[PDB]
Amino acid sequence: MNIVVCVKQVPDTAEMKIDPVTNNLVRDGVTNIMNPYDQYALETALQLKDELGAHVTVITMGPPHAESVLRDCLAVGADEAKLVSDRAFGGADTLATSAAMANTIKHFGVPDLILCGRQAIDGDTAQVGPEIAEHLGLPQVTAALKVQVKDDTVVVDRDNEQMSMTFTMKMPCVVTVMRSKDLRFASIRGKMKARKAEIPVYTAAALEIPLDIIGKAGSPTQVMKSFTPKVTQVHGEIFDDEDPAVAVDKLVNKLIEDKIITK
Amino acid sequence: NTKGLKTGNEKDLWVYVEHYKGEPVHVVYELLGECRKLADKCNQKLAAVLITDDAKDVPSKLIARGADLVYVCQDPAFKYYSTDEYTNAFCEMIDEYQPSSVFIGATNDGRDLGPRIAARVNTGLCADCTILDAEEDGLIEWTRPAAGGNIMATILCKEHRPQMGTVRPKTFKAMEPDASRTGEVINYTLKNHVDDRVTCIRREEVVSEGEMAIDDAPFVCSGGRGMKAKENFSLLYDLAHALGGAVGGSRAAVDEGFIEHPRQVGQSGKTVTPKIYFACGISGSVQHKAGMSKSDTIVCINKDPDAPMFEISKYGIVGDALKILPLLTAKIKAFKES
Ligand SMILES: Cc1cc2nc3c(=O)[nH]c(=O)nc-3n(C[C@H](O)[C@H](O)[C@H](O)COP(=O)(O)OP(=O)(O)OC[C@H]3O[C@@H](n4cnc5c(N)ncnc54)[C@H](O)[C@@H]3O)c2cc1C
Ligand SMILES: Cc1cc2nc3c(=O)[nH]c(=O)nc-3n(C[C@H](O)[C@H](O)[C@H](O)COP(=O)(O)OP(=O)(O)OC[C@H]3O[C@@H](n4cnc5c(N)ncnc54)[C@H](O)[C@@H]3O)c2cc1C
Ligand SMILES: [Cl-]
Repeated sequence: MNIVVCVKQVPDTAEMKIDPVTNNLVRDGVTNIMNPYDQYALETALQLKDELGAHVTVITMGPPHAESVLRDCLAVGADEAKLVSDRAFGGADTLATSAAMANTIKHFGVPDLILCGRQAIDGDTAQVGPEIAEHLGLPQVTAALKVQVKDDTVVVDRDNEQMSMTFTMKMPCVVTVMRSKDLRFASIRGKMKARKAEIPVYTAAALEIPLDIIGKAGSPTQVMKSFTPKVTQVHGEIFDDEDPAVAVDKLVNKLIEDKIITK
Repeated sequence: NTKGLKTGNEKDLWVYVEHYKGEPVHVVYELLGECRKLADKCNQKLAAVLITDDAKDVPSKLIARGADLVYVCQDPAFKYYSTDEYTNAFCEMIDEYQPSSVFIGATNDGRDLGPRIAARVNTGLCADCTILDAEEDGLIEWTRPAAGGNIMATILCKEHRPQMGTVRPKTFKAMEPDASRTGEVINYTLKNHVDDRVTCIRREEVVSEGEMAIDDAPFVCSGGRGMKAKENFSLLYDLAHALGGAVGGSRAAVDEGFIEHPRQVGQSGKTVTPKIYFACGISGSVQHKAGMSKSDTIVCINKDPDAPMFEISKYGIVGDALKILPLLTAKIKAFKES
């Protein structure tokens, strides 16, 4: 079986902090990483490779420096990597990004399974995987909690707010991944074989993707403005008495007086 | 090229009727309240779109909650949400009636649905929005958190139609039902049936007979890795029972086997906005805080005075949750009696 994992390099937005005193955005420890939900998607592909012998290709639409993410993928055992890089793809919304990715995937031949993260932690739209699936006319299951393959079918656990569910579909299909075990470790050997690999770089012209469907030109939406939201500082009343019975008395009498706990 | 480009003749704001046990989920009513204001701003109608096996008396409730129009597409295949069935039915109605904008609650399934529709129609979609406005001409201004809530973006879909967004639940207020409102039910017959390519082989209710779900609980009593053992969750059940609340946990709690995934709070689980969230042995990772930071009051019980969760907690105790909980629960119970 052939698997394509769509991976995205992102700033580590989990490291961003708005200071509630200044309302300023602090970026201490923010570096570019592999999108964590993409690390789950990749680890899932790798588990299927271990189990069944699958061929795993990772593809990203990013600037040149996004190459490092592809290297990290190869370093943990992905078979092949492709970098889709051209300023013509820049400025893309999720429609334009999915159009580029869907057309890239088709060009090389649609695999048996396409895995995406549930969302990217920068945009946080959770739109690209289902949009890819629609562009390619394939069935989807979003927000996988577990993924298995049984013959020619993919078996996916997914919840909603009321129900815990399991679905099956025939390959070729698209799954977006909410969770898997943490992506496996890349050894020194792994990283060296990755460093030596050829990673082709594809322009829009090389892939014959029309310019008007990609980048800004292919984007129905446009970000008009962005801002750091205000964060109201909370001035907590925190009791740290030795005797937990004392701390609890204080806490409860305050919750009572402040109308938090009622009769 | 030109797919999805505006005709200029599009009109009305549509709200997707997500339903369970036949009945709209509350985010539907939230969106009808907000979108009622937007539709009035641009002098267009507000429509609810109901794809179901059995409309029951639901169109009446949708009208009472602000809808001028209710589009109904009924078929047995629609009993449960499915990407393939609902995307088809929703897109046939967009094609037929040509709305200006569409609004989908950013629930698990809404987040599945929205991007399928947007790509099928070839239009713009803004995700999990928290602030909405409209120009007199019907152009919707979508504002949303990005980057884990660290950046807000204000976005426009200027030329493609309908202008689409998913909208964060528990953000906007519903209107009180108004028995005196009037509206029009339009029954839409499917032109082309489809086969669902996705088969459900297991569908289990996460909440038991008459028990409380975290999703809608006025109080949430939540445990992390600092609860130490699964059996110690009984402490949280005791506190929930004293309050009339529900029990939740961190992803670490799920991983340690303390709780099942449907009680997980955070960006990969549920977002809850209870009157109180008791955070017990939970550090307050950003991924957890994503799911509970809009709780009215947060009470933190944690051994580590530098736990990030204290940062956002109006009240708390530095100490051992295993000693503090049963004293807290007793004291609350005493107050509530006789
Ligand atoms: C602040 C901000 C707000 C934005 N809001 C919107 C908006 O509401 N609507 C919108 O249409 N666009 C928005 N964008 C643009 C958007 O971030 C990009 O189009 C991005 O390429 C994809 O969407 P995302 O980051 O939400 O990823 P998601 O849709 O969350 O990504 C889902 C999955 O798709 C795959 N994928 C995403 N990007 C790539 C990539 N470049 N290469 C390979 N695979 C990938 C990965 O598997 C990923 O985990 C916004 C950008 C900014 C900076
Ligand atoms: C992509 C991604 C998505 C994620 N999604 C989510 C999600 O949806 N929800 C989620 O919760 N996390 C999520 N996480 C995980 C998150 O990063 C943390 O690992 C997790 O929230 C930590 O859970 P915790 O606070 O229970 O445990 P820890 O961080 O290990 O904290 C345990 C706490 O217990 C305290 N403690 C110890 N003993 C006691 C005692 N006797 N009494 C009181 N306190 C005590 C300690 O002081 C500490 O503060 C995600 C992470 C990634 C990377
Ligand atoms: Cl399709």
